[PDB]
Amino acid sequence: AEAGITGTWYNQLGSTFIVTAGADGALTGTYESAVGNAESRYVLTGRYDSAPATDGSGTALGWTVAWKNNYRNAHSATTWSGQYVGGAEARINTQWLLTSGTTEANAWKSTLVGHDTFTKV
Amino acid sequence: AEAGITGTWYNQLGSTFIVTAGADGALTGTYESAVGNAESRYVLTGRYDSAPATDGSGTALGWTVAWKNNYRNAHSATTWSGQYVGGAEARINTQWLLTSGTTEANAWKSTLVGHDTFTKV
Amino acid sequence: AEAGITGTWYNQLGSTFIVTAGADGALTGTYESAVGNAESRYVLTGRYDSAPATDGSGTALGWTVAWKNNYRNAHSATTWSGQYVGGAEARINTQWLLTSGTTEANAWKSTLVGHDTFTKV
Amino acid sequence: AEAGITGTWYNQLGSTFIVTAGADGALTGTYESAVGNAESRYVLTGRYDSAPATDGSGTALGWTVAWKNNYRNAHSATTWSGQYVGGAEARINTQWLLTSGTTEANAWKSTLVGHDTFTKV
Amino acid sequence: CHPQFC
Amino acid sequence: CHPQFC
Amino acid sequence: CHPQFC
Amino acid sequence: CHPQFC
Repeated sequence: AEAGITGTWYNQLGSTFIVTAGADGALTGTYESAVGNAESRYVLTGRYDSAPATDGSGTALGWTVAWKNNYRNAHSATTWSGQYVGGAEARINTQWLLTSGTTEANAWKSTLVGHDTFTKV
Repeated sequence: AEAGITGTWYNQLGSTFIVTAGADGALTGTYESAVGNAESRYVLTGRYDSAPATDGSGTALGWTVAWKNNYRNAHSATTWSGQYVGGAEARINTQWLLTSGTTEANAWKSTLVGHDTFTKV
Repeated sequence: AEAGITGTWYNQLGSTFIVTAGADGALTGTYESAVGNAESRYVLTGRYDSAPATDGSGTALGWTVAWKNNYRNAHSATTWSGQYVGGAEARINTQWLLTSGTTEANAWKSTLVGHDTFTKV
Repeated sequence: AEAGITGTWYNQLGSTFIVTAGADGALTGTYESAVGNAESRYVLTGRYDSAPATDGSGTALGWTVAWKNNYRNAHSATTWSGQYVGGAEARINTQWLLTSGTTEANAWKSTLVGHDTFTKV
Repeated sequence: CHPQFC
Repeated sequence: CHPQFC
Repeated sequence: CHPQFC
Repeated sequence: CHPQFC
Protein backbone atom coordinates (compact mmCIF):
# COMPACT_ATOMS: atom_id res chain seq x y z
CA ALA A 1 0.00 0.00 0.00
CA GLU A 2 1.12 3.74 0.37
CA ALA A 3 4.24 3.64 -1.81
CA GLY A 4 2.47 1.13 -4.13
CA ILE A 5 -0.51 3.51 -4.48
CA THR A 6 1.59 6.67 -5.20
CA GLY A 7 1.91 7.25 -8.98
CA THR A 8 -0.15 7.46 -12.21
CA TRP A 9 -3.18 5.24 -12.90
CA TYR A 10 -5.18 4.76 -16.19
CA ASN A 11 -8.64 3.29 -16.75
CA GLN A 12 -10.10 1.44 -19.77
CA LEU A 13 -11.57 4.57 -21.37
CA GLY A 14 -8.32 6.65 -21.22
CA SER A 15 -8.89 8.90 -18.13
CA THR A 16 -5.81 9.40 -15.87
CA PHE A 17 -5.26 10.21 -12.21
CA ILE A 18 -2.13 11.06 -10.34
CA VAL A 19 -2.19 10.45 -6.53
CA THR A 20 0.11 10.75 -3.49
CA ALA A 21 -0.69 8.47 -0.53
CA GLY A 22 0.50 10.26 2.63
CA ALA A 23 1.75 8.56 5.83
CA ASP A 24 -1.42 8.95 7.91
CA GLY A 25 -4.20 7.82 5.53
CA ALA A 26 -4.38 10.81 3.10
CA LEU A 27 -4.85 10.55 -0.68
CA THR A 28 -4.41 13.86 -2.68
CA GLY A 29 -3.97 14.45 -6.47
CA THR A 30 -5.71 15.31 -9.74
CA TYR A 31 -8.03 13.48 -12.20
CA GLU A 32 -7.80 14.29 -16.00
CA SER A 33 -10.72 13.02 -17.99
CA ALA A 34 -8.78 13.25 -21.19
CA VAL A 35 -5.03 12.97 -20.94
CA GLY A 36 -4.58 15.61 -23.67
CA ASN A 37 -5.91 18.78 -22.19
CA ALA A 38 -4.75 20.96 -19.44
CA GLU A 39 -8.16 21.35 -18.10
CA SER A 40 -9.95 18.35 -18.16
CA ARG A 41 -7.97 18.56 -14.82
CA TYR A 42 -9.91 18.47 -11.48
CA VAL A 43 -8.73 18.20 -7.78
CA LEU A 44 -9.11 14.83 -6.02
CA THR A 45 -9.11 14.07 -2.27
CA GLY A 46 -9.69 10.76 -0.33
CA ARG A 47 -8.53 8.28 2.39
CA TYR A 48 -7.09 4.72 2.49
CA ASP A 49 -6.96 2.15 5.35
CA SER A 50 -3.46 0.90 5.92
CA ALA A 51 -3.27 -2.48 7.75
CA PRO A 52 -0.91 -5.53 8.35
CA ALA A 53 -2.07 -8.25 5.91
CA THR A 54 -1.02 -11.90 6.13
CA ASP A 55 -3.44 -13.32 3.55
CA GLY A 56 -3.11 -11.16 0.40
CA SER A 57 -6.05 -8.85 1.11
CA GLY A 58 -6.59 -5.63 -0.81
CA THR A 59 -6.22 -2.19 0.80
CA ALA A 60 -9.64 -0.38 1.14
CA LEU A 61 -9.73 3.26 -0.13
CA GLY A 62 -12.12 5.97 -1.50
CA TRP A 63 -11.87 9.50 -3.12
CA THR A 64 -14.21 12.36 -4.37
CA VAL A 65 -13.93 14.71 -7.47
CA ALA A 66 -16.31 17.75 -7.62
CA TRP A 67 -16.67 18.62 -11.40
CA LYS A 68 -15.70 22.30 -11.27
CA ASN A 69 -12.51 23.98 -12.47
CA ASN A 70 -11.62 27.22 -14.40
CA TYR A 71 -13.17 26.00 -17.65
CA ARG A 72 -16.23 24.03 -16.61
CA ASN A 73 -18.81 23.72 -13.87
CA ALA A 74 -20.88 20.61 -14.34
CA HIS A 75 -22.96 20.92 -11.04
CA SER A 76 -22.07 17.34 -9.91
CA ALA A 77 -19.54 15.23 -7.89
CA THR A 78 -18.38 11.55 -8.17
CA THR A 79 -17.15 9.17 -5.31
CA TRP A 80 -15.17 5.98 -6.06
CA SER A 81 -15.05 3.20 -3.41
CA GLY A 82 -12.81 0.11 -3.85
CA GLN A 83 -9.47 -1.58 -3.13
CA TYR A 84 -5.83 -1.56 -4.12
CA VAL A 85 -4.20 -4.88 -5.02
CA GLY A 86 -0.42 -4.68 -5.60
CA GLY A 87 2.19 -6.82 -7.30
CA ALA A 88 3.35 -7.19 -10.87
CA GLU A 89 -0.13 -6.43 -12.08
CA ALA A 90 -1.28 -3.96 -9.54
CA ARG A 91 -4.82 -2.60 -9.98
CA ILE A 92 -7.45 -0.56 -8.23
CA ASN A 93 -10.95 -1.98 -8.61
CA THR A 94 -13.81 0.46 -7.90
CA GLN A 95 -17.56 1.09 -7.96
CA TRP A 96 -18.70 4.74 -8.31
CA LEU A 97 -21.64 7.01 -7.59
CA LEU A 98 -22.12 10.26 -9.60
CA THR A 99 -24.65 12.74 -8.16
CA SER A 100 -25.96 15.95 -9.92
CA GLY A 101 -27.60 18.88 -8.03
CA THR A 102 -31.40 18.69 -8.89
CA THR A 103 -34.66 20.38 -7.88
CA GLU A 104 -36.66 18.26 -5.36
CA ALA A 105 -39.06 17.10 -8.10
CA ASN A 106 -36.09 15.61 -9.93
CA ALA A 107 -34.18 14.14 -7.03
CA TRP A 108 -35.02 10.47 -8.11
CA LYS A 109 -32.87 10.98 -11.26
CA SER A 110 -29.89 12.49 -9.36
CA THR A 111 -27.48 9.46 -8.91
CA LEU A 112 -25.87 7.21 -11.54
CA VAL A 113 -23.91 4.05 -10.59
CA GLY A 114 -21.09 2.28 -12.49
CA HIS A 115 -17.64 0.65 -12.01
CA ASP A 116 -14.00 1.29 -13.06
CA THR A 117 -10.62 -0.57 -13.07
CA PHE A 118 -7.33 1.31 -13.02
CA THR A 119 -3.93 -0.11 -13.94
CA LYS A 120 -0.38 1.35 -14.06
CA VAL A 121 0.05 0.57 -17.74
CA ALA B 1 -24.00 26.24 0.19
CA GLU B 2 -20.52 26.69 1.93
CA ALA B 3 -21.65 28.61 5.02
CA GLY B 4 -24.90 26.54 5.04
CA ILE B 5 -22.87 23.29 4.95
CA THR B 6 -20.42 24.29 7.76
CA GLY B 7 -21.61 22.91 11.15
CA THR B 8 -22.83 19.71 12.86
CA TRP B 9 -25.07 17.13 11.13
CA TYR B 10 -26.94 14.09 12.65
CA ASN B 11 -28.42 11.04 10.94
CA GLN B 12 -31.41 8.85 11.91
CA LEU B 13 -29.30 6.29 13.81
CA GLY B 14 -27.44 8.87 16.01
CA SER B 15 -24.03 9.22 14.22
CA THR B 16 -22.64 12.79 14.02
CA PHE B 17 -20.27 14.63 11.69
CA ILE B 18 -18.74 18.04 11.96
CA VAL B 19 -17.56 19.66 8.67
CA THR B 20 -15.98 22.91 7.42
CA ALA B 21 -16.67 23.84 3.77
CA GLY B 22 -13.66 25.86 2.53
CA ALA B 23 -13.77 28.60 -0.15
CA ASP B 24 -12.42 26.55 -3.06
CA GLY B 25 -14.45 23.30 -2.89
CA ALA B 26 -12.87 21.60 0.19
CA LEU B 27 -14.79 19.67 2.87
CA THR B 28 -12.74 18.62 6.01
CA GLY B 29 -13.93 17.35 9.46
CA THR B 30 -14.60 14.30 11.62
CA TYR B 31 -17.29 11.56 11.78
CA GLU B 32 -18.29 10.06 15.23
CA SER B 33 -20.25 6.86 14.98
CA ALA B 34 -21.53 7.25 18.48
CA VAL B 35 -21.74 10.74 19.85
CA GLY B 36 -20.63 9.54 23.30
CA ASN B 37 -17.10 8.37 22.84
CA ALA B 38 -13.94 10.13 22.07
CA GLU B 39 -12.92 7.55 19.63
CA SER B 40 -15.59 6.49 17.63
CA ARG B 41 -13.94 9.59 15.96
CA TYR B 42 -12.47 9.24 12.41
CA VAL B 43 -11.07 11.87 9.89
CA LEU B 44 -13.28 12.87 6.94
CA THR B 45 -12.27 14.56 3.65
CA GLY B 46 -14.34 15.45 0.50
CA ARG B 47 -15.36 18.07 -2.15
CA TYR B 48 -18.52 20.06 -3.05
CA ASP B 49 -19.53 21.82 -6.31
CA SER B 50 -20.47 25.41 -5.70
CA ALA B 51 -22.66 26.96 -8.45
CA PRO B 52 -25.16 29.89 -9.12
CA ALA B 53 -28.67 28.35 -8.82
CA THR B 54 -31.85 30.06 -10.01
CA ASP B 55 -34.23 27.11 -9.64
CA GLY B 56 -33.72 25.71 -6.11
CA SER B 57 -31.28 22.94 -7.05
CA GLY B 58 -29.26 21.08 -4.44
CA THR B 59 -25.46 21.43 -4.15
CA ALA B 60 -23.64 18.17 -5.21
CA LEU B 61 -20.95 16.90 -2.75
CA GLY B 62 -19.10 13.69 -1.63
CA TRP B 63 -16.69 12.59 1.22
CA THR B 64 -14.64 9.45 2.33
CA VAL B 65 -13.95 8.00 5.88
CA ALA B 66 -11.25 5.25 6.17
CA TRP B 67 -12.17 3.21 9.37
CA LYS B 68 -8.85 3.44 11.21
CA ASN B 69 -7.95 5.49 14.28
CA ASN B 70 -5.94 4.89 17.54
CA TYR B 71 -8.46 2.40 18.93
CA ARG B 72 -9.69 0.46 15.92
CA ASN B 73 -8.69 -0.66 12.45
CA ALA B 74 -11.63 -2.13 10.61
CA HIS B 75 -9.82 -2.68 7.19
CA SER B 76 -12.53 -0.76 5.23
CA ALA B 77 -13.56 2.72 3.90
CA THR B 78 -16.99 4.33 3.13
CA THR B 79 -17.85 7.04 0.44
CA TRP B 80 -21.08 9.10 0.62
CA SER B 81 -22.37 10.81 -2.57
CA GLY B 82 -25.37 13.21 -2.48
CA GLN B 83 -26.62 16.80 -2.24
CA TYR B 84 -27.13 19.64 0.19
CA VAL B 85 -30.53 21.34 0.28
CA GLY B 86 -30.69 24.44 2.52
CA GLY B 87 -33.42 26.47 4.17
CA ALA B 88 -35.38 26.11 7.36
CA GLU B 89 -35.18 22.37 7.07
CA ALA B 90 -31.80 21.92 5.55
CA ARG B 91 -30.72 18.33 4.87
CA ILE B 92 -28.06 16.32 3.13
CA ASN B 93 -29.42 13.30 1.28
CA THR B 94 -26.87 10.58 0.43
CA GLN B 95 -26.26 7.10 -0.96
CA TRP B 96 -23.13 5.25 0.31
CA LEU B 97 -20.71 2.50 -0.66
CA LEU B 98 -18.71 0.64 2.06
CA THR B 99 -15.80 -1.49 0.79
CA SER B 100 -13.70 -3.97 2.91
CA GLY B 101 -10.19 -5.21 1.88
CA THR B 102 -10.68 -8.92 0.77
CA THR B 103 -8.65 -11.73 -0.80
CA GLU B 104 -9.36 -12.09 -4.58
CA ALA B 105 -11.58 -15.14 -3.95
CA ASN B 106 -13.80 -12.96 -1.78
CA ALA B 107 -13.84 -9.80 -3.82
CA TRP B 108 -17.58 -10.30 -4.85
CA LYS B 109 -18.59 -9.77 -1.17
CA SER B 110 -16.46 -6.61 -0.72
CA THR B 111 -19.01 -3.71 -1.24
CA LEU B 112 -22.23 -2.93 0.65
CA VAL B 113 -24.66 -0.21 -0.52
CA GLY B 114 -27.16 1.86 1.54
CA HIS B 115 -28.46 5.44 2.04
CA ASP B 116 -28.44 8.14 4.77
CA THR B 117 -30.18 11.50 5.54
CA PHE B 118 -28.54 14.11 7.75
CA THR B 119 -30.29 17.04 9.43
CA LYS B 120 -29.11 19.88 11.73
CA VAL B 121 -31.48 18.90 14.52
CA ALA C 1 -44.03 -14.49 4.48
CA GLU C 2 -46.25 -15.70 1.48
CA ALA C 3 -49.68 -14.89 2.92
CA GLY C 4 -48.17 -11.79 4.63
CA ILE C 5 -46.73 -10.60 1.28
CA THR C 6 -49.99 -11.12 -0.74
CA GLY C 7 -51.98 -7.85 -0.96
CA THR C 8 -51.63 -4.13 -1.81
CA TRP C 9 -48.52 -2.07 -0.95
CA TYR C 10 -47.99 1.77 -1.14
CA ASN C 11 -44.76 3.78 -1.15
CA GLN C 12 -44.04 7.32 0.12
CA LEU C 13 -44.65 8.99 -3.26
CA GLY C 14 -48.10 7.36 -3.88
CA SER C 15 -47.26 4.48 -6.32
CA THR C 16 -49.11 1.18 -5.66
CA PHE C 17 -48.43 -2.49 -6.37
CA ILE C 18 -50.61 -5.50 -5.99
CA VAL C 19 -48.82 -8.89 -5.65
CA THR C 20 -49.64 -12.60 -5.15
CA ALA C 21 -46.92 -14.74 -3.52
CA GLY C 22 -47.34 -18.30 -4.86
CA ALA C 23 -46.45 -21.51 -2.95
CA ASP C 24 -43.13 -22.24 -4.68
CA GLY C 25 -41.33 -18.86 -4.63
CA ALA C 26 -43.29 -16.92 -7.32
CA LEU C 27 -44.31 -13.25 -7.08
CA THR C 28 -46.74 -11.97 -9.84
CA GLY C 29 -48.85 -8.74 -10.02
CA THR C 30 -49.02 -5.18 -11.34
CA TYR C 31 -47.37 -1.82 -10.46
CA GLU C 32 -49.38 1.48 -10.92
CA SER C 33 -47.26 4.58 -10.83
CA ALA C 34 -50.24 6.73 -10.10
CA VAL C 35 -53.15 5.10 -8.38
CA GLY C 36 -55.62 7.11 -10.47
CA ASN C 37 -55.15 5.90 -13.98
CA ALA C 38 -55.85 2.68 -15.65
CA GLU C 39 -52.63 2.72 -17.43
CA SER C 40 -50.00 3.81 -15.39
CA ARG C 41 -50.41 -0.04 -14.96
CA TYR C 42 -47.43 -2.34 -15.82
CA VAL C 43 -46.84 -6.15 -15.29
CA LEU C 44 -44.52 -7.22 -12.44
CA THR C 45 -42.74 -10.57 -11.93
CA GLY C 46 -40.22 -11.73 -9.23
CA ARG C 47 -39.15 -14.38 -6.62
CA TYR C 48 -38.94 -14.61 -2.79
CA ASP C 49 -36.92 -16.97 -0.53
CA SER C 50 -39.13 -18.69 1.98
CA ALA C 51 -37.27 -20.05 5.06
CA PRO C 52 -37.83 -21.14 8.77
CA ALA C 53 -36.78 -18.15 10.92
CA THR C 54 -36.17 -18.31 14.67
CA ASP C 55 -34.64 -14.86 15.13
CA GLY C 56 -37.00 -12.36 13.44
CA SER C 57 -35.15 -12.15 10.12
CA GLY C 58 -36.71 -10.56 7.05
CA THR C 59 -37.69 -12.59 3.97
CA ALA C 60 -35.40 -11.79 0.93
CA LEU C 61 -37.23 -11.02 -2.37
CA GLY C 62 -36.82 -9.16 -5.74
CA TRP C 63 -39.02 -8.19 -8.79
CA THR C 64 -38.67 -6.48 -12.29
CA VAL C 65 -41.04 -4.03 -14.17
CA ALA C 66 -40.29 -3.34 -17.90
CA TRP C 67 -41.83 0.17 -18.65
CA LYS C 68 -43.99 -0.76 -21.64
CA ASN C 69 -47.77 -1.08 -21.85
CA ASN C 70 -50.53 -0.04 -24.37
CA TYR C 71 -50.06 3.68 -23.71
CA ARG C 72 -46.34 4.13 -23.17
CA ASN C 73 -42.98 2.65 -24.05
CA ALA C 74 -40.24 4.24 -22.01
CA HIS C 75 -37.32 1.97 -23.28
CA SER C 76 -36.24 1.02 -19.70
CA ALA C 77 -36.74 -1.55 -16.86
CA THR C 78 -36.39 -1.31 -13.01
CA THR C 79 -35.37 -4.12 -10.49
CA TRP C 80 -36.10 -3.82 -6.74
CA SER C 81 -34.08 -5.97 -4.27
CA GLY C 82 -34.93 -6.07 -0.53
CA GLN C 83 -36.78 -7.81 2.31
CA TYR C 84 -40.21 -8.30 3.79
CA VAL C 85 -40.66 -7.71 7.52
CA GLY C 86 -44.11 -8.66 8.87
CA GLY C 87 -46.15 -7.84 11.96
CA ALA C 88 -48.39 -4.98 12.93
CA GLU C 89 -46.26 -2.63 10.92
CA ALA C 90 -45.24 -4.80 8.06
CA ARG C 91 -42.99 -3.20 5.44
CA ILE C 92 -40.88 -4.03 2.44
CA ASN C 93 -37.57 -2.17 2.35
CA THR C 94 -35.84 -2.01 -1.05
CA GLN C 95 -32.99 -0.59 -3.11
CA TRP C 96 -33.58 -0.26 -6.90
CA LEU C 97 -31.71 -0.06 -10.19
CA LEU C 98 -33.36 1.59 -13.26
CA THR C 99 -31.62 0.94 -16.60
CA SER C 100 -32.47 2.68 -19.97
CA GLY C 101 -31.47 1.24 -23.41
CA THR C 102 -28.58 3.51 -24.70
CA THR C 103 -26.11 3.63 -27.60
CA GLU C 104 -22.62 2.34 -26.58
CA ALA C 105 -21.28 5.91 -26.34
CA ASN C 106 -23.90 6.62 -23.70
CA ALA C 107 -23.77 3.40 -21.74
CA TRP C 108 -22.10 5.14 -18.66
CA LYS C 109 -25.34 7.14 -18.11
CA SER C 110 -27.64 4.09 -18.40
CA THR C 111 -28.31 3.10 -14.68
CA LEU C 112 -29.84 5.16 -11.85
CA VAL C 113 -29.87 3.91 -8.23
CA GLY C 114 -32.30 4.77 -5.39
CA HIS C 115 -34.36 3.20 -2.55
CA ASP C 116 -38.06 2.69 -1.63
CA THR C 117 -40.16 1.62 1.42
CA PHE C 118 -43.61 0.09 1.01
CA THR C 119 -46.27 -0.20 3.70
CA LYS C 120 -49.83 -1.62 3.78
CA VAL C 121 -51.35 1.67 4.85
CA ALA D 1 -34.03 -8.53 -29.12
CA GLU D 2 -36.41 -11.52 -28.24
CA ALA D 3 -34.97 -14.14 -30.59
CA GLY D 4 -31.46 -12.67 -30.00
CA ILE D 5 -31.94 -12.98 -26.21
CA THR D 6 -33.24 -16.62 -26.28
CA GLY D 7 -30.38 -19.10 -25.66
CA THR D 8 -27.45 -19.83 -23.31
CA TRP D 9 -25.28 -17.08 -21.75
CA TYR D 10 -21.96 -17.40 -19.78
CA ASN D 11 -20.23 -14.90 -17.49
CA GLN D 12 -16.51 -14.39 -16.73
CA LEU D 13 -16.53 -16.63 -13.64
CA GLY D 14 -18.19 -19.66 -15.37
CA SER D 15 -21.88 -19.38 -14.24
CA THR D 16 -24.49 -20.14 -16.95
CA PHE D 17 -28.10 -19.14 -17.58
CA ILE D 18 -30.58 -20.37 -20.10
CA VAL D 19 -33.48 -18.00 -20.95
CA THR D 20 -36.55 -17.84 -23.24
CA ALA D 21 -37.79 -14.34 -24.18
CA GLY D 22 -41.56 -14.60 -24.77
CA ALA D 23 -43.59 -12.43 -27.20
CA ASP D 24 -45.08 -10.04 -24.63
CA GLY D 25 -42.08 -9.04 -22.48
CA ALA D 26 -41.52 -12.26 -20.44
CA LEU D 27 -38.11 -13.76 -19.57
CA THR D 28 -38.17 -17.29 -17.95
CA GLY D 29 -35.31 -19.85 -17.43
CA THR D 30 -32.72 -21.21 -15.00
CA TYR D 31 -29.37 -20.00 -13.58
CA GLU D 32 -26.59 -22.60 -12.77
CA SER D 33 -23.82 -21.24 -10.61
CA ALA D 34 -21.52 -24.01 -11.65
CA VAL D 35 -22.13 -25.60 -15.00
CA GLY D 36 -21.23 -29.04 -13.63
CA ASN D 37 -23.90 -29.83 -11.12
CA ALA D 38 -27.51 -30.54 -11.44
CA GLU D 39 -28.34 -28.40 -8.56
CA SER D 40 -26.51 -25.42 -8.55
CA ARG D 41 -29.74 -24.89 -10.65
CA TYR D 42 -32.24 -22.16 -9.57
CA VAL D 43 -35.42 -20.70 -11.29
CA LEU D 44 -35.14 -17.26 -12.95
CA THR D 45 -37.94 -14.84 -13.92
CA GLY D 46 -37.81 -11.26 -15.41
CA ARG D 47 -39.02 -8.75 -18.08
CA TYR D 48 -37.50 -6.95 -21.12
CA ASP D 49 -38.64 -3.78 -22.97
CA SER D 50 -38.99 -4.40 -26.66
CA ALA D 51 -38.86 -1.22 -28.82
CA PRO D 52 -38.16 0.01 -32.47
CA ALA D 53 -34.54 1.26 -32.47
CA THR D 54 -33.01 3.38 -35.24
CA ASP D 55 -29.75 4.29 -33.50
CA GLY D 56 -28.23 1.02 -32.20
CA SER D 57 -29.58 1.27 -28.64
CA GLY D 58 -29.50 -1.67 -26.26
CA THR D 59 -32.68 -3.44 -25.08
CA ALA D 60 -33.38 -2.78 -21.32
CA LEU D 61 -34.15 -5.91 -19.21
CA GLY D 62 -34.02 -7.28 -15.59
CA TRP D 63 -34.47 -10.68 -13.76
CA THR D 64 -34.53 -12.11 -10.13
CA VAL D 65 -33.14 -15.46 -8.70
CA ALA D 66 -34.21 -16.45 -5.12
CA TRP D 67 -31.39 -18.78 -3.77
CA LYS D 68 -33.52 -21.77 -2.75
CA ASN D 69 -33.83 -25.17 -4.42
CA ASN D 70 -33.97 -28.86 -3.24
CA TYR D 71 -30.37 -28.86 -2.03
CA ARG D 72 -29.79 -25.41 -0.59
CA ASN D 73 -31.58 -22.49 1.01
CA ALA D 74 -29.30 -19.50 1.27
CA HIS D 75 -31.95 -16.99 2.67
CA SER D 76 -31.21 -14.38 -0.08
CA ALA D 77 -32.22 -13.18 -3.61
CA THR D 78 -30.29 -11.34 -6.41
CA THR D 79 -31.68 -8.87 -9.10
CA TRP D 80 -29.71 -8.04 -12.28
CA SER D 81 -30.56 -4.82 -14.21
CA GLY D 82 -28.94 -4.03 -17.60
CA GLN D 83 -29.18 -4.19 -21.40
CA TYR D 84 -28.88 -6.56 -24.32
CA VAL D 85 -26.67 -5.54 -27.24
CA GLY D 86 -26.84 -7.89 -30.26
CA GLY D 87 -24.68 -8.59 -33.28
CA ALA D 88 -21.64 -10.72 -33.89
CA GLU D 89 -20.49 -10.09 -30.37
CA ALA D 90 -23.73 -9.94 -28.54
CA ARG D 91 -23.53 -9.31 -24.79
CA ILE D 92 -25.67 -8.51 -21.80
CA ASN D 93 -24.11 -5.93 -19.48
CA THR D 94 -25.53 -5.82 -15.93
CA GLN D 95 -25.26 -4.37 -12.43
CA TRP D 96 -26.65 -6.52 -9.56
CA LEU D 97 -27.99 -6.24 -6.03
CA LEU D 98 -27.87 -9.27 -3.66
CA THR D 99 -29.98 -8.98 -0.49
CA SER D 100 -29.93 -11.44 2.52
CA GLY D 101 -32.79 -11.69 5.10
CA THR D 102 -31.41 -10.06 8.36
CA THR D 103 -32.65 -9.06 11.82
CA GLU D 104 -33.41 -5.29 12.05
CA ALA D 105 -30.14 -4.66 13.93
CA ASN D 106 -28.26 -6.05 10.94
CA ALA D 107 -30.26 -4.53 8.13
CA TRP D 108 -27.36 -2.10 7.15
CA LYS D 109 -25.26 -5.14 6.08
CA SER D 110 -28.07 -6.74 4.02
CA THR D 111 -27.26 -5.63 0.37
CA LEU D 112 -24.12 -6.22 -1.72
CA VAL D 113 -23.61 -4.53 -5.13
CA GLY D 114 -21.51 -5.70 -8.12
CA HIS D 115 -21.59 -6.08 -11.94
CA ASP D 116 -21.56 -8.91 -14.54
CA THR D 117 -21.09 -9.33 -18.35
CA PHE D 118 -22.58 -12.29 -20.20
CA THR D 119 -21.57 -13.51 -23.66
CA LYS D 120 -22.73 -16.39 -25.91
CA VAL D 121 -19.27 -17.93 -26.09
CA CYS E 1 -41.86 12.14 -16.32
CA HIS E 2 -40.77 8.51 -16.14
CA PRO E 3 -43.57 5.99 -15.58
CA GLN E 4 -41.96 4.89 -12.23
CA PHE E 5 -42.66 8.21 -10.63
CA CYS E 6 -45.44 9.86 -12.75
CA CYS F 1 -19.65 -20.09 -0.73
CA HIS F 2 -22.84 -18.37 -1.87
CA PRO F 3 -24.78 -20.16 -4.61
CA GLN F 4 -24.28 -17.14 -6.99
CA PHE F 5 -20.58 -17.74 -7.21
CA CYS F 6 -20.01 -21.40 -6.11
CA CYS G 1 -20.24 -3.92 15.09
CA HIS G 2 -18.70 -1.87 12.30
CA PRO G 3 -17.49 1.60 13.31
CA GLN G 4 -20.00 3.24 10.86
CA PHE G 5 -22.94 2.09 12.89
CA CYS G 6 -21.57 1.29 16.41
CA CYS H 1 -20.30 15.09 -22.50
CA HIS H 2 -19.75 14.94 -18.75
CA PRO H 3 -16.23 15.79 -17.58
CA GLN H 4 -15.81 12.23 -16.10
CA PHE H 5 -15.87 10.65 -19.50
CA CYS H 6 -15.02 13.47 -22.01
